[PDB]
Amino acid sequence: PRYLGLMSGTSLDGMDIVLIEQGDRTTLLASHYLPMPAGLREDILALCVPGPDEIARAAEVEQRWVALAAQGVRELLLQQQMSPDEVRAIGSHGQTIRHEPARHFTVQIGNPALLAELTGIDVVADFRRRDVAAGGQGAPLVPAFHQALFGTSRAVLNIGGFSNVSLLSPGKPVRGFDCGPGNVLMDAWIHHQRGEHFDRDGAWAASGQVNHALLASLLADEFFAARGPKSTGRERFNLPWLQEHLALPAADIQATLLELSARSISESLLDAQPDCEEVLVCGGGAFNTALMKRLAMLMPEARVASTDEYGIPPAWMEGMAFAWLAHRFLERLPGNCPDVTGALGPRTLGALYPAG
Amino acid sequence: PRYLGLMSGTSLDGMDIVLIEQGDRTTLLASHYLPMPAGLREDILALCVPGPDEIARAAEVEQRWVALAAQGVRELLLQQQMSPDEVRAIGSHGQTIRHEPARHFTVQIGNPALLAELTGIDVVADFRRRDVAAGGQGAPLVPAFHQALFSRAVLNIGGFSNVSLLRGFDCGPGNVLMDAWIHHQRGEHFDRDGAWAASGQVNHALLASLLADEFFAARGPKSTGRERFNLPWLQEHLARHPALPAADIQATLLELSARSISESLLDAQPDVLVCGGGAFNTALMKRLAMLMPEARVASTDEYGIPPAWMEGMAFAWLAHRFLERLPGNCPDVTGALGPRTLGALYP
Ligand SMILES: Nc1ncnc2c1ncn2[C@@H]1O[C@H](COP(=O)(O)OP(=O)(O)O)[C@@H](O)[C@H]1O
Ligand SMILES: Nc1ncnc2c1ncn2[C@@H]1O[C@H](COP(=O)(O)OP(=O)(O)O)[C@@H](O)[C@H]1O
Repeated sequence: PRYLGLMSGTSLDGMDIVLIEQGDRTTLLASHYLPMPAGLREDILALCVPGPDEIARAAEVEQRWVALAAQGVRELLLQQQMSPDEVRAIGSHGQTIRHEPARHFTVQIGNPALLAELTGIDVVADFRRRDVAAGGQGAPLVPAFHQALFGTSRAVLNIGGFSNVSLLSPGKPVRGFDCGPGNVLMDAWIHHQRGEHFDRDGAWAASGQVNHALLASLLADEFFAARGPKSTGRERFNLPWLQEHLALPAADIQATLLELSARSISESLLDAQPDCEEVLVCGGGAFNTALMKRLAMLMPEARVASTDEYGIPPAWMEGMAFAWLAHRFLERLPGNCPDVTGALGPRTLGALYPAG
Repeated sequence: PRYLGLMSGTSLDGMDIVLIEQGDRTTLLASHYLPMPAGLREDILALCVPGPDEIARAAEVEQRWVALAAQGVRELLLQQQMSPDEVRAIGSHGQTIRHEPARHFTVQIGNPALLAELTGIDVVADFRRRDVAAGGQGAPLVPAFHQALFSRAVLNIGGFSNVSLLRGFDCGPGNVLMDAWIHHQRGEHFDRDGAWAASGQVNHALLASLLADEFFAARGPKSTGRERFNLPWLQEHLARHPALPAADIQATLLELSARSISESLLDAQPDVLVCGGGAFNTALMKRLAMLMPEARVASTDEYGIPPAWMEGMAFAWLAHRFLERLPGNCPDVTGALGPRTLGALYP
């Protein structure tokens, strides 16, 4: 059947909507991007830390997030000349505002009932919560999808705000984990500094020089040393965390942050899978040519290429994964990988809000 | 099939678990009550008003609420000699911590994913949200159930009172103020048999001042909660007159619930089945019988259903309705645009 995938990751660049055909295989039929309005992006970031009146605030931000999503869904369907009745379901990741697997909770907003009401399409949402309930990290969730798409020893690497890898070693459980920062700090820094939203092509970082004293200080953070099932978010790597370390030319700090993402990816990758022959890059980090060059030279044993070479545009991989999870829900097939998340075992992920 | 109903209303007395058989009819197979721990009750009440760190706090309270719930489900099933696999699904109402239909939102916590994980039974939850999305109040939800079960008025008296005219709406305070007052005063949780209220005398100046509140004058689809009727609201009214005997304020609160129920009821249907814990307030039951002399005022016990478990039964029933893809709201009770499938499935 046909599924919609609705993604809005921690970078807050915008909302991704994908349409896939699912049968034997997964095929991208169409994609649709709606940029995040500055007001909504800042209100979401404001919910990402503890604060007052969060229940009412989150409910109001939620309404706006869903209105935007449903707008995107309607535009996409009209542009593809298809009615809502041709889509089996929407896989909605929602919007994470708090991810605390050490406190056994993760909070994704995105009023799926209102999404069902606005779209006329069944919604599958709230994927991470069952994995956490079964003792897991609730992240990463893409590995089951990466395996189904690309399961030779391959690593599939997502570089969004944070980086995560899916290690596909034949005759083993799928393994994976969040490597650490992807674009999050490089975004945070060029925003604190130049007001910008990201460092295009990594050209600002390229103009700088790595500071080895800063780099080693950042690498020595406790998260990097941990092995196996691990996840992170805006809770650990953020601007106030960088400044605590900084306490030097701005461009140099930017070069150093790019290196931190390159190094924390290679070392966590090659440690867990030295035989890695192939590294498939997805997410918006795949477009950072500077970062892509550093990854190719820190893992010389493997070919470092974007998923575009293998038939999937790197920007839509995550959205495709969430549409795919709606299908898994509806077929009653497990969505997590217990050895990625550390959950007790395989679980059906999500809940169904029917259009009715 | 067999369904579990999980209810924990606004009074926070405890958690109700019911087992029903559903086919042609709805039959109560078993019930199970777990009192609310004082710690958990107070932390829930603390989430019922704006405050700091609510997302983390609500998530932690939720974990405890669901652990308790699952504990009750397991005890009940063991005691009835049945495995989780004989139950089709759990209908979970969750716990309301904020209901604001005028702001188009209602917030019921109760981590259904964790409830499914702990029980091994499919969970249907988050019933009110779709009705609110379709422009409704998201309350009351019991009228579709009352209609399937039973010119009658079916009257639930929990923290708040609602009636199903066989249309419906929340009449106003049930036990909420009488509970709030005997707790502010005597530390107690409720006024047993309404014996404290019975020992007092109604103050007509206070009563008329309370009845003149804007909510009572409104007609048709309306809902309320701890947001409107609460202790700080009563005290605001008590300040106008000088000191007044506590028992007399209690008698007056009981009268306010009796009057707001009769007048809203008889207005909308001049031509009465009592459920909820208010059915056990004999003092209130006596005043209701004398304020509506046209009708027989009896508890649902006379009609085959224990008044304490009616709401839990309603939510087990709503799980069935979800699974059969049948509407769960009554558009003319809630003011939603039309019939909707209520809830979401956590398998
Ligand atoms: N042309 C580009 N050059 C360098 N970086 C880019 C480019 N395009 C996107 N990015 C980076 O990728 C990020 C967004 O990628 P995305 O996969 O959507 O992450 P997320 O799902 O967490 O929002 C942007 O914030 C930006 O840092
Ligand atoms: N024996 C009793 N005497 C007087 N009031 C009672 C008695 N038993 C229960 N109640 C009232 O019923 C309330 C709880 O009933 P309930 O139907 O569960 O409402 P809710 O949905 O708000 O939890 C108590 O707080 C109390 O006021």
